[PDB]
Amino acid sequence: DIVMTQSPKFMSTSVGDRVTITCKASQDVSTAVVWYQQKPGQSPKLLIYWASTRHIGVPDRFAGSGSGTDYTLTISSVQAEDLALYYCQQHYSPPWTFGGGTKLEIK
Amino acid sequence: IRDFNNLTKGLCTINSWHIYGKDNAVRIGEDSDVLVTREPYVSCDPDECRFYALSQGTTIRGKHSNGTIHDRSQYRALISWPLSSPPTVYNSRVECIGWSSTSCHDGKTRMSICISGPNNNASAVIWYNRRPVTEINTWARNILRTQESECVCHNGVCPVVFTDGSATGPAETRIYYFKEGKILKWEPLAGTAKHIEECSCYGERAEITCTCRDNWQGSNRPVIRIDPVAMTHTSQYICSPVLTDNPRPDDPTVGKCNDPYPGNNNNGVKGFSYLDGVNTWLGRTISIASRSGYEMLKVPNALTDDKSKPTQGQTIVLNTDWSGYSGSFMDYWAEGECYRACFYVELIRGRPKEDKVWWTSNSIVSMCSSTEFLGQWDWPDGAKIEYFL
Amino acid sequence: IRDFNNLTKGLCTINSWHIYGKDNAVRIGEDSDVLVTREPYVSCDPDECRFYALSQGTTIRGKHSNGTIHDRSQYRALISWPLSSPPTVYNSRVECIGWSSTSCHDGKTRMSICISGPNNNASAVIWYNRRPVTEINTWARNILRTQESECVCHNGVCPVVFTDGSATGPAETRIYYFKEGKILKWEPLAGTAKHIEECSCYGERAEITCTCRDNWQGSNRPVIRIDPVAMTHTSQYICSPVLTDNPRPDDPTVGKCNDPYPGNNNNGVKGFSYLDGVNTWLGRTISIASRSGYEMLKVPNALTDDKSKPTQGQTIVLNTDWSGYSGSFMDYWAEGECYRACFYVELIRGRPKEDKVWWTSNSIVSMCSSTEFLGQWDWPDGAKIEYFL
Amino acid sequence: IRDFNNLTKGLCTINSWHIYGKDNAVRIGEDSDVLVTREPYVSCDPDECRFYALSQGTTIRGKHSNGTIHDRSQYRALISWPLSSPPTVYNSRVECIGWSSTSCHDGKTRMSICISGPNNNASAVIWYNRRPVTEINTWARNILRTQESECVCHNGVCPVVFTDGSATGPAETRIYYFKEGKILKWEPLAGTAKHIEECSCYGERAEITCTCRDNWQGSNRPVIRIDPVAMTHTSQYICSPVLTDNPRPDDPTVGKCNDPYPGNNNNGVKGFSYLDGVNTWLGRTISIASRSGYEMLKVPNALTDDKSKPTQGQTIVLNTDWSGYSGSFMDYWAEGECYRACFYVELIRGRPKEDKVWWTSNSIVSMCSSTEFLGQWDWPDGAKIEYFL
Ligand SMILES: *[C@@H]1O[C@H](CO)[C@@H](O[C@@H]2O[C@H](CO)[C@@H](O[C@@H]3O[C@H](CO)[C@@H](O)[C@H](O[C@H]4O[C@H](CO)[C@@H](O)[C@H](O)[C@@H]4O[C@H]4O[C@H](CO)[C@@H](O)[C@H](O)[C@@H]4O[C@H]4O[C@H](CO)[C@@H](O)[C@H](O)[C@@H]4O)[C@@H]3O)[C@H](O)[C@H]2NC(C)=O)[C@H](O)[C@H]1NC(C)=O
Ligand SMILES: *[C@@H]1O[C@H](CO)[C@@H](O[C@@H]2O[C@H](CO)[C@@H](O[C@@H]3O[C@H](CO)[C@@H](O)[C@H](O[C@H]4O[C@H](CO)[C@@H](O)[C@H](O)[C@@H]4O[C@H]4O[C@H](CO)[C@@H](O)[C@H](O)[C@@H]4O[C@H]4O[C@H](CO)[C@@H](O)[C@H](O)[C@@H]4O)[C@@H]3O)[C@H](O)[C@H]2NC(C)=O)[C@H](O)[C@H]1NC(C)=O
Ligand SMILES: *[C@@H]1O[C@H](CO)[C@@H](O[C@@H]2O[C@H](CO)[C@@H](O[C@@H]3O[C@H](CO)[C@@H](O)[C@H](O[C@H]4O[C@H](CO)[C@@H](O)[C@H](O)[C@@H]4O[C@H]4O[C@H](CO)[C@@H](O)[C@H](O)[C@@H]4O[C@H]4O[C@H](CO)[C@@H](O)[C@H](O)[C@@H]4O)[C@@H]3O)[C@H](O)[C@H]2NC(C)=O)[C@H](O)[C@H]1NC(C)=O
Ligand SMILES: *[C@@H]1O[C@H](CO)[C@@H](O[C@@H]2O[C@H](CO)[C@@H](O)[C@H](O)[C@H]2NC(C)=O)[C@H](O)[C@H]1NC(C)=O
Ligand SMILES: *[C@@H]1O[C@H](CO)[C@@H](O[C@@H]2O[C@H](CO)[C@@H](O)[C@H](O)[C@H]2NC(C)=O)[C@H](O)[C@H]1NC(C)=O
Ligand SMILES: *[C@@H]1O[C@H](CO)[C@@H](O[C@@H]2O[C@H](CO)[C@@H](O)[C@H](O)[C@H]2NC(C)=O)[C@H](O)[C@H]1NC(C)=O
Ligand SMILES: *[C@@H]1O[C@H](CO)[C@@H](O)[C@H](O)[C@H]1NC(C)=O
Ligand SMILES: *[C@@H]1O[C@H](CO)[C@@H](O)[C@H](O)[C@H]1NC(C)=O
Ligand SMILES: *[C@@H]1O[C@H](CO)[C@@H](O)[C@H](O)[C@H]1NC(C)=O
Ligand SMILES: [Ca+2]
Ligand SMILES: [Ca+2]
Ligand SMILES: [Ca+2]
Repeated sequence: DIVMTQSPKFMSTSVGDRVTITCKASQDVSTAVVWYQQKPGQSPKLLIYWASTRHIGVPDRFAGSGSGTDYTLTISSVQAEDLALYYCQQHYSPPWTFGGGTKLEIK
Repeated sequence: IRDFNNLTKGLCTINSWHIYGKDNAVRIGEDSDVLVTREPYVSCDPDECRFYALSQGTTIRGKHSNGTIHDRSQYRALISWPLSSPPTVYNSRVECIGWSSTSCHDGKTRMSICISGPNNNASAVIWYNRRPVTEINTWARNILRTQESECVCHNGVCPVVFTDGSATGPAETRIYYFKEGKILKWEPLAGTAKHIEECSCYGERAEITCTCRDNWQGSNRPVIRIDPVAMTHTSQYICSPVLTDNPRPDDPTVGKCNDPYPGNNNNGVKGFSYLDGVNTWLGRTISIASRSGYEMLKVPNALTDDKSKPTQGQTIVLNTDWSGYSGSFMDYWAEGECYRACFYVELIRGRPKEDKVWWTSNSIVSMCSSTEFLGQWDWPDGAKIEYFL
Repeated sequence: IRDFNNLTKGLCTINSWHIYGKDNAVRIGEDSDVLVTREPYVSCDPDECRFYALSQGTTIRGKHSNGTIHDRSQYRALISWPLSSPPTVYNSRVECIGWSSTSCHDGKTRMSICISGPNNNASAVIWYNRRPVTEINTWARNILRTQESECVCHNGVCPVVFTDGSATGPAETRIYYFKEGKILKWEPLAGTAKHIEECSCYGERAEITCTCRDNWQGSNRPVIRIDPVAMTHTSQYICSPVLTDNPRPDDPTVGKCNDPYPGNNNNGVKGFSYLDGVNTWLGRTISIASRSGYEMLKVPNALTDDKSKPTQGQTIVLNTDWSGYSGSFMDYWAEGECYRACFYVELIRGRPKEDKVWWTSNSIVSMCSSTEFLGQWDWPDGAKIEYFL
Repeated sequence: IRDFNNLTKGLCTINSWHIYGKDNAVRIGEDSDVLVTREPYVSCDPDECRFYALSQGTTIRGKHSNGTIHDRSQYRALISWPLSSPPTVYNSRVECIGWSSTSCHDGKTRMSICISGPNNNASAVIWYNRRPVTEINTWARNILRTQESECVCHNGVCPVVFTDGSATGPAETRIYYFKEGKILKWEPLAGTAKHIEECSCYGERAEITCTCRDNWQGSNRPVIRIDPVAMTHTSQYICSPVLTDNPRPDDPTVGKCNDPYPGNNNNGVKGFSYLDGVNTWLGRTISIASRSGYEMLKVPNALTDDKSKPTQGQTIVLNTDWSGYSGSFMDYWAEGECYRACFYVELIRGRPKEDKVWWTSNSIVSMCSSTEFLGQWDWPDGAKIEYFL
């Protein structure tokens, strides 16, 4: 099963600033990494897939990157409302495994 | 025929699609001596049409099918067999040895080119009338590649597009003009395209159209139009917002004619199109992220108008079913007023998505074009990955 | 053609080698009804080229493949099948029954000779246009043997070299000249050679060259050049220090033209060479002790100059991979200025070295010559002796 | 040819025998989709020679091979396939449906007759150019039977010998003369013979010779000589003391020309002979009680002189090996001064003698005649009844 690992699990950035959330698969997963966002007490929203393709209508301030086993989501100009849990998923071969979710505190 | 072929006709009115060929190769290969293939295609002789495809040198069931997800090796070989029969050990003809091919027939006999080699020191050998005539050693030294479907010839001359270089960035793509196996000339890729892979080509009214693959930045497909007579070409993109490569960004309102459309870098899937003014039809997978489903869309003027959204469509493979590579072909010797347009859809079964098994084979589906409006059906590969366990 | 063939051309400039044919027979035979063969070769008709080889009368997988290390029996038979397809039960044509063969086509139709018998009372029968015409009973009564690869014909006349006698010492080698199945004459081996086995032969400019095997004392190979027109021949050795037989003593600084080069008595392996002045290329296994690896070396003037060391080379089978028998062949009917030189390399898998299994089959690799400098790749049989357990 | 055949030659000097064809069918059928057959034979077209044999409708290995010792059923069918390839599911041509056959080619195309039916109500249908032309319903109502090997045609006319009646006593044997499928006439058996089964026939110098089987009382074989031109025949026995049927009484000093030779009633085995004056050769199993071994004997004038003992011989199948049915055939279209005489030997493996298995198949061995004295070898079917367990 490919294990996706996220560390740390809590992150704090200021408003208007930037955060980078690292995710890490345990084998080369060929950029087949999806990032979901789960706004406090709501569903996940698919933010990006294939490491950097933004889904329909997430604002270009959410940028992802990666190769191999190391991927990262960057948020720039952090809105007070980006406070949520961010989750990486793997989308290469079954089963679709997730990462622990990183909580983003606003400072 | 006993005479070169000239593309004297134009395409017929494409109003719907009728199934032309079905393989069922993986379903029958669970209990028959079937070959593991991929990169399939279809080409016609004056005489007959056949399924072509790159063998992996093993049967689905044999223990050496394990690890056939790897694209190139010395066990691969361009093979060929009857329309709609599976690619069986006992009925496949080996056309040449290599891991990239293209094959076409010029009216008199056929040209097959198989590329082989280590990635840094590969060579192309051009077979003509089943004997090696010309060979072309690498030029940029990192994986020399070519068409993956039939080429098109006008009066002896067959343009074949080759890329050598990186699939992540600028690569050396050259258009070669052969006639009867010998190289008549070659020029380098010219035009607004930014990267070229696996060009699907068809030919009408003395001109050759190739929808290729932009692997570096493209999600819209780049198009090469080659004058076979004057031995020149140009390259632009498909303007239409109806993006057809895969994976892709979601389709926009307005698109990009002279540049790659942004969103999914370092990826694609070989694909095709029929560009004929109002009678333009495009095909993409149904999924934006994966090779599942395959559908055809009539998008009048998609080459040139950059807000062309589809007016008629047709579901070929269901989105809950797998697809893969597609490419154009026509039976240039069939009787009539015009060219019946046709294509094929590789159906990839196996690793990586269905990794319960260790092989990757594929099945093939073919359809040609009807002037009628025939009703539609979906066409699944059909095997159950659970009976191979 | 519908006319005898005359070797009117000379060899083309041999600058590198391009793969012509690949079998993958053992890999596919782990799950297909494939025949156990050995002593393979390739011959061309006007029409097509085919893989020929001595069947053992069983499939790799069938329980009667056990003990196919034995060379001769009444279950062996010269069989033939499509270029690069495996030698399948359902696509092999039996050419004749025996345990030593040679086969060639004279422009009009083909000659196949299969030798059969107990070692002390064997007979050759010469098939012409698929019917037995002539037969030749033994002359020295201890294993009558012949070529093991295609013969060459000029204007109806085909010299075929036969040895009858001991492989450990003086044996009765005679050159027979057939025309259309009937014996036109035969002479005994004349020249400085000391023992003759398994001559690989090719033909250019009305003359026939045969690199054979010295089983008694030779580690350098003996060469017979036959005038097909005058029906005479001569035999000398390959002067070059680049020893090509196997097992061999390590190569010297200066070698021996008119005598066997000392060091490994009562052994060899069938082998070939292209002797053309500067354009001479030789091939030997890479290992001096065993049949592992196979490589090609350009050694200008190796026939005549006795200090010729190689100037260019090409690795064909890797030294960590098995090889076996090699032999020359050309497509004499292919179009052009000259003869494209080609050869084959038997790939012996099985007993005795890989005795975890009880069969001995082999695979085949073929390459022809390019004027280009194409880059190189190694070409492994490819099967894992562990999936047959 | 595109013209009827006339037997214009005489037999060639028969001095020894050279192997012409080997099947290895049972050995390969232990791991290939091979058919269970029996009653094999060989016939030649102008074009090619082929192995013919009565299929049982199953593969050796398939579970429906069980109980194929029974001779007749509705699953039997005359099938045909390439010289020396096994009778594979994928390469057999069904010639017609039945449990007794005969097949010959008249120069223009071929006649095949398959007999079918329950024993008391059977019918013959005569196929010509692969379409049923004539049919002949039974006449004595207890198992209508025929040749079991190729027939011989002169100028369109092919005599075919049929027996209908009891194999234990007087039966209605009639000689039918067909031309192109239609019956030209038929007469009843006339002469000193006492019972006729399974006539092996060959043809020379405008006359047809048939060595048959006396099932009622004969241990010497009865001979029918048919004038194809005048449409008459006669029947006598082989005078020679060298008894050739099987089982047989031990051979006497003096024999019986115009009567059956006493000793083994209600039995035989189909068999053949080449009757040509000094150049007469006969063949019998080596065992007097069983179908083991098969040998050829030159017995000058064996037809006519009743003390002819053999002067030269040749061991074909070893007495520690199984044999079965034999029959004559020649390639009437082969080039030359004369007819190369040939025969075949069915090799019955299975039940009843080797009842560890429940099938009965057989293998085939063929030999033709050499003017030379070629040395001899024995030719075993070759399979081990123990690998099928
Ligand atoms: C008997 O058979 C006949 C003949 O087949 C049947 O009639 C045919 O039936 C078809 C289905 O009804 C019909 O096709 C449709 O035609 C319309 C035009 O009128 C066309 O727009 C449709 O295509 C869109 O919708 C399909 C799904 O239905 C999508 O898969 C397709 O991609 C098109 O939508 C996507 O792309 C468009 C262009 O950019 C966007 O506008 C749209 O937003 C959408 O985009 C999203 O998804 C994309 C990928 O899925 C993604 O990339 C993108 O980013 C967005 O997120 C469809 O083709 C035929 O025209 C019709 N033909 C005839 C002659 O009638 C008949 O029903 C059958 N009868 C019975 C009884 O069953
Ligand atoms: C892309 O492909 C091209 C084309 O293939 C590549 O270039 C080619 O690459 C080849 C390897 O670099 C090169 O071949 C070599 O050519 C030299 C001449 O310059 C030749 O001497 C070499 O052959 C000797 O060495 C090889 C191993 O490298 C041995 O296997 C061979 O037997 C030769 O050595 C043995 O025999 C010699 C003659 O007697 C002795 O002098 C020597 O001592 C040695 O003998 C010992 O070993 C013997 C058995 O192994 C034993 O019997 C004996 O007793 C001794 O103990 C070699 O062939 C091509 O010329 C070159 N061609 C071109 C056009 O460039 C290119 O690199 C590729 N590019 C990339 C990026 O990979
Ligand atoms: C290389 O190959 C050549 C060519 O093949 C070899 O030479 C050939 O070798 C043969 C064996 O030496 C030889 O055949 C023999 O020829 C004699 C005539 O000279 C012939 O009589 C022999 O046949 C009898 O003996 C064999 C066994 O050897 C029996 O199987 C056969 O049936 C014959 O005997 C039986 O029938 C006879 C006729 O009625 C009776 O006289 C005799 O009593 C016996 O009858 C009993 O057994 C019968 C059944 O087995 C039974 O029914 C009966 O009731 C009795 O009980 C034999 O064919 C070739 O002539 C010879 N050819 C040439 C050109 O040389 C050469 O040796 C090989 N070289 C090497 C180095 O191996
Ligand atoms: C061939 O397939 C087998 C299973 O069919 C593969 O098995 C795995 O091999 C790796 C080592 O490379 C082990 O870590 C796994 O635990 C193996 N699993 C099993 C079920 O044995 C094998 O990798 C494949 N490839 C080769 C080259 O043998
Ligand atoms: C056929 O193969 C088997 C195994 O597949 C061989 O088996 C050996 O036979 C010898 C006797 O000849 C015994 O001493 C060994 O112990 C056997 N080993 C096994 C695993 O059974 C056999 O020799 C081969 N040949 C024949 C002719 O059967
Ligand atoms: C088919 O073969 C089987 C075994 O392969 C035969 O089995 C015997 O059948 C008889 C009844 O007809 C029993 O008395 C025996 O004890 C059976 N033996 C076994 C091992 O089962 C069977 O007769 C054959 N024929 C048919 C028609 O099934
Ligand atoms: C093919 O086309 C060329 C140029 O259009 C023409 O001159 C030639 O005669 C044509 N030949 C055939 C067979 O159509
Ligand atoms: C073949 O060669 C002979 C002698 O060189 C010559 O006389 C003959 O006419 C030639 N025939 C052909 C078909 O080349
Ligand atoms: C065949 O034989 C008949 C009678 O002997 C003869 O009249 C006829 O012309 C011959 N035909 C052929 C093709 O030999
Ligand atoms: Ca792309
Ligand atoms: Ca030696
Ligand atoms: Ca009897």
